Amino acid sequence: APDAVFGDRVRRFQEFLDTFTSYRDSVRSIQVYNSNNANILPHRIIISLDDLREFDRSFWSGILVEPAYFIPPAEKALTDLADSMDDHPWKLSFKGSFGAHALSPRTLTAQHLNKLVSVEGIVTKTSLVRPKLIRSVHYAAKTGRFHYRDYTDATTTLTTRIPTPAIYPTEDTEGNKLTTEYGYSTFIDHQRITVQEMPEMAPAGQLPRSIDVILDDDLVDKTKPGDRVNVVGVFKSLGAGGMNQSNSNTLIGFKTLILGNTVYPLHARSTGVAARQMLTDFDIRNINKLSKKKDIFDILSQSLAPSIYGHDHIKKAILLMLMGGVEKNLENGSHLRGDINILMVGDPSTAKSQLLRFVLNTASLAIATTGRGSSGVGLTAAVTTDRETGERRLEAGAMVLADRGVVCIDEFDKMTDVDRVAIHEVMEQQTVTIAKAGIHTTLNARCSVIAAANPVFGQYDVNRDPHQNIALPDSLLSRFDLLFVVTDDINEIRDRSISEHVLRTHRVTIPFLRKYVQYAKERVIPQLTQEAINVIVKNYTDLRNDDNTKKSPITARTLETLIRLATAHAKVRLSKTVNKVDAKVAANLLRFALL
Amino acid sequence: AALPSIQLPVDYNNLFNEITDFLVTFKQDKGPKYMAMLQKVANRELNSVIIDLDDILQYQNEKFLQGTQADDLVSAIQQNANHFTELFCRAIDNNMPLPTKEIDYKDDVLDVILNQRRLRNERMLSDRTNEIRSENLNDALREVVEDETELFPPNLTRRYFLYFKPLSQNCARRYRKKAISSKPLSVRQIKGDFLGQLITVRGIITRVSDVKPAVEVIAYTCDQCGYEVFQEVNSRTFTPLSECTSEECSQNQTKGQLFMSTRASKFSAFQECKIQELSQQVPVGHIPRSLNIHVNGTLVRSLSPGDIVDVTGIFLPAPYTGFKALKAGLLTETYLEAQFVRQHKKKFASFSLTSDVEERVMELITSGDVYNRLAKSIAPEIYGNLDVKKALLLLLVGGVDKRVGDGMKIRGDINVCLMGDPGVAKSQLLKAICKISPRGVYTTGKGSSGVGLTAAVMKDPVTDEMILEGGALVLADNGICCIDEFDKMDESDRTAIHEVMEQQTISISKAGINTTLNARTSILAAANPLYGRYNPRLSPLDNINLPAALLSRFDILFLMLDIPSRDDDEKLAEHVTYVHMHNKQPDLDFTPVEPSKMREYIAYAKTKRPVMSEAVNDYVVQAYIRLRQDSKREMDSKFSFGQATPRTLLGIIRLSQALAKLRLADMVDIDDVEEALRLVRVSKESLYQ
DNA sequence: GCATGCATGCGCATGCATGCATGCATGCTGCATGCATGCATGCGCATGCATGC
DNA sequence: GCATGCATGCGCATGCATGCATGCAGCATGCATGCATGCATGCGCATGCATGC
Ligand SMILES: Nc1ncnc2c1ncn2[C@@H]1O[C@H](COP(=O)(O)OP(=O)(O)O)[C@@H](O)[C@H]1O
Ligand SMILES: Nc1ncnc2c1ncn2[C@@H]1O[C@H](COP(=O)(O)OP(=O)(O)O)[C@@H](O)[C@H]1O
Ligand SMILES: [Mg+2]
Ligand SMILES: [Mg+2]
Ligand SMILES: [Zn+2]
Repeated sequence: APDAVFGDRVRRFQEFLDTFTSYRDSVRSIQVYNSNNANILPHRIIISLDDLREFDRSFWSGILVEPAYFIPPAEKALTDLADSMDDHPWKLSFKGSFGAHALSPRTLTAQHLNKLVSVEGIVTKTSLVRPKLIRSVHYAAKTGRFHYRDYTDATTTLTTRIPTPAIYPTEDTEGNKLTTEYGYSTFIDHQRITVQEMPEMAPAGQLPRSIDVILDDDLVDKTKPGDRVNVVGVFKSLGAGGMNQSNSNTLIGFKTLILGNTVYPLHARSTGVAARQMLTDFDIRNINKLSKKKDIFDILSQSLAPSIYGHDHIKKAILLMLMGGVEKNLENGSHLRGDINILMVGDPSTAKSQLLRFVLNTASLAIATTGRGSSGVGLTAAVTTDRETGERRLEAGAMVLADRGVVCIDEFDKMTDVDRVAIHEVMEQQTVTIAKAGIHTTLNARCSVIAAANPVFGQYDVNRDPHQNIALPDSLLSRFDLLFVVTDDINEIRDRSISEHVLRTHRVTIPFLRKYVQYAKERVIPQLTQEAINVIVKNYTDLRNDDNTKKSPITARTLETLIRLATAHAKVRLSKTVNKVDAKVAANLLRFALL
Repeated sequence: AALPSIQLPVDYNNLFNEITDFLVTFKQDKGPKYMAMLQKVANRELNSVIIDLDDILQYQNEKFLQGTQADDLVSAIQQNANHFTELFCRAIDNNMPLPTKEIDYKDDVLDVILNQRRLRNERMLSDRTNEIRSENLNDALREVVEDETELFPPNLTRRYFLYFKPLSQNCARRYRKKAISSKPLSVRQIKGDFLGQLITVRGIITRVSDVKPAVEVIAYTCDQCGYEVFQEVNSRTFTPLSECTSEECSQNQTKGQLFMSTRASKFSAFQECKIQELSQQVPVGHIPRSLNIHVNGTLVRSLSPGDIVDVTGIFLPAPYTGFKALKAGLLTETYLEAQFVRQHKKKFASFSLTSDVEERVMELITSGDVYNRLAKSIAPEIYGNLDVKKALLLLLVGGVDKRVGDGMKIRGDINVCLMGDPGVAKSQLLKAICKISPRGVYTTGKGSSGVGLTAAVMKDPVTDEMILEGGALVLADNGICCIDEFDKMDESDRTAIHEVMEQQTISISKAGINTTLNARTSILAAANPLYGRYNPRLSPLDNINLPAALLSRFDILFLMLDIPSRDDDEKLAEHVTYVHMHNKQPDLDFTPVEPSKMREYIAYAKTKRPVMSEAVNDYVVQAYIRLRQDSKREMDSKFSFGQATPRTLLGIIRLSQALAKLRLADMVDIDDVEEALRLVRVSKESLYQ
């Protein structure tokens, strides 16, 4: 029967929705979209705990400490408003500051039970998404009537209820047989996941702690194993901890878990979740303005790692790799590469690792590897495991995870042949092929590479040809688009200047660079122009038919490199076509790297 | 009250009447189509009925355009497909014509049993009518007869299977509809909202299970009363009956013990297959998922591992089977029940001549220049490389296999090896050939090793028996096996390839396995020189890591070097950069033939078996003698990959046979041997510049 | 170019979660039995009225 | 007015529905075990690769 407290709380939350008028228009917009486009959006909105705090402290504290009594009223109020506005029940999500209620799996204890929490950690294992039967529909042949039944369980409501275990009907009330109508019944999706303490926060040498989270319906496949995640929900207990009946055993306790309602993926370094930033109109105006200047390439280049001295061409190359070219798919099924790769051979104090770590810190999706750090199955995802359902599966590796991203390799020359043959296919065909006992598949590995290497004799030697100084297979070098050699020669003026620079440090910002790169990579796709065609053809012919001794060989890969660099420079320019200047810049950079 | 009632806009009597009208009325643009099908079924020449929804939509539109009313049968079947199977069965059982052929000693046992059952039914009905009339106590008489008499239900008298096939996009687009049943989906996209519908899935088959009998209705017999008892089964397990339940034994005091009789029981042929996502369907940074398909009836053995297909079926639920402690409510598992299969690439064995295929083949032949036209269409985005493309086409067509008697055997398949400098597009040709072939497989070095090739021992989930799962070499049987980075492999894989090229088999003698596999497949390998680029200052056998004999066992061994030349570089750069500006090749005076027509023509050509005359034999022996004399002097100078041997003669014969087959002729000619020798000579021109 | 250590897959022995049945001793609950009580009746006697006389 | 026979109300035994408990014997059930199966683990051997002489 009706309750007075429930109605009072419903009225108070309706007043709350009245004072703040963003959620009303959010609901209107969702309904408008669903009407016009028929894809269907789920019926849900997000509320800010901060606004609730300014509005009504008692209601705020009730939701924080007594969700089982205050949230269903709020959902009913929202549903009533939604049903009143328009010409499924609606659900709620929470954001803002949770104060002392923001915890981790290690610091979540029995004193937080029945309260709304927000946990952070790493996803370790998900489950198979299964349907759950809610309403069945049947048919009787002797009467021509349709019947139905409803089903419920303990996890579909926050408050405890008296069980009503109804049986599955096979007969009629008069004895006639029934027929199931699978198309007219109703099923809902269901999943269960596990969250652990983050590897970068848990104490060292200690076994970790984890907690289970249950999701339903429209939050069923929003994350994958290995992600950094933030889950907000209600920490709840179920059943009887061996209390009903005798149950002499006392070791077990009360089963506990989280009935989740909000899931947020978080970006970190060296992880599979990519960074994205919301772009406002001020940002777009500023970007489209800066696009019109003539030294834009120079400004964007000098911004990369401004604490390092010189290496301007390597900065330009890193920017070009960040932007990238365009990949082509022919109807027959052929694929043409569009990524850019960079290699660096240099002296042992040339700031190679600093630039490498800069790329790791500024790329939206990057993974850091070292020469002997990862090998075998750790790079190509060639490891196999299996579920407790019986099936065997694969799990992603370094380059499989970094699809559509970049990979940083340090101490490149310390690798072996077994993994170099593996990375050949990644660097050219951009695919990984696995053929083990019970598996035959092909995984996409479209990623770019930047690496740093050491000379054979510790320091680069000008008295010998490059082959004795690099000592790497020619077929491997052919797959690197650009190769740079850096040497430190003592010079009084250069040493002085670098000295004042290093002393200055010891006593365009990056976010705008990230926004610029994201917009450029998402919006513009240029096309080839005949002028650039002629320029690149001339340059390729000249390079292929010259007597100069180079740092790397010359093949058709060089021609494709020229096209890729030209297209990436045009992408930087925000132009929809490639001009002569982009081709000339690509040719100049390639010539400088080669000579 | 408990179990309330609900109202739906679905009337089944109307749909039954519509089904009968369609089954008795439809005309194909001769009597009714389905009536002829049913007559053939009655005469015991058909086992399966296929119901096409295009016919239903055409019938509906025909009824509409002339004014009268009609119901939407297509959508009703689509949304609730599992209920209409029995409606169609019942409608069909009401119209089947009498058999016009007598049952003789050369019929199946099932037909004999069904006919006996029908005769017994009629006899019981007549006996009951006679007794009732003799009692002295005609619609009423037949009604009372029907009330008091048992029979054999219709399901125990059927002999056919019924399947549906979806609405094609063409019919819906012409009639202005949205064919939901034939919009391909990945396993990811199939959610719980699609349960109970008829849907189509696109994927690649990974596993198939052996055919076994699945019992539908069990049969028992009672010596006490003489009745036959039937027990329906629709679960994964069942409990056999113990004591008789017939009216006579039920009413008496002493009941009889039932005994199971396998011959009267109803069985079904069952298979279960797994289907996996294609690469292009998987999202960024994810792993592909799978799905389960059930196949029953005459549709079994229509799926083999490694096939990219579009399966049609009804999406249905099943009981939960996970851990008990992780069950929250009434959870279920999903599976697909197969109704129709289509392949993305047709097999050669299933070839058949017909007007449609014959017209296309005749057009291709009339266009003239079949040889070069087919050769130039292989990977048209690659400039040059015409000779290697001709060799690849010949590898696609193959030679003639010879049975000499006394158990001897001569291969007919041709092996080709490409070996050249970096950046010459070997991998592109490997991949294109793998894509053209209907049973092609692609492998690269260390990724596939050990049981990745050959096969391994595992246990079947469905059945409780041990099996062998084939590797790369067994999956491409009667196809092309492409191997990249041929020189970087391990010794065991090299030995396996060695044996496969030798005698089309793989022998394994290890713990728990002692058997011989079938490896009737062709090899297409790629390799690199030992020091990167080729070094013309060293002997040819010192530039490669493979043994000389292994190289000798290839019919064609191509050398591809990269000598800079300011002229040809211009043409290559123009071709590549044009290919990047547009999506097509630059040539305009020549049109490439699409893969389906190439596959059709090769399938037609493969049926030929040209024979060898005597003058061609004289020419062949003379050429062999001359070439063998020449080769020894070259190999003494340490300037030959290998001395000529009888395998060279066998390769010449095979290539001549392949060219003859391409020409669609029953005899060999001198020009074919000329072309074979021309190819085998031009194979090594890179070594004399 | 030849010999040696190392780390990577085959070939297994062995412990342990899950899940189902079975003889038995346990604990509960209907039930036959013991019983008290207050209401209804079967009936005989003492009183007042009706009918001769 | 005087004497008899019948209704009538008072007084005493006795049967019977109600409603409570109590010792006991029967019956369904939780429990100790009895066991099969499928999975993972740790434990060596055969060996292909990298390193030094
Ligand atoms: N060009 C440079 N500009 C500024 N600092 C430099 C430069 N080269 C070297 N350094 C300094 O020297 C150190 C070199 O470290 P690292 O990046 O490991 O060099 P490498 O990898 O070449 O050994 C850095 O800490 C850096 O601060
Ligand atoms: N003759 C050619 N025509 C067109 N493109 C070529 C040609 N040769 C090489 N290429 C290009 O160069 C690249 C060579 O890489 P790949 O296909 O692995 O061959 P390889 O393994 O011989 O280097 C390819 O992406 C291809 O597009
Ligand atoms: Mg460094
Ligand atoms: Mg290659
Ligand atoms: Zn019987």
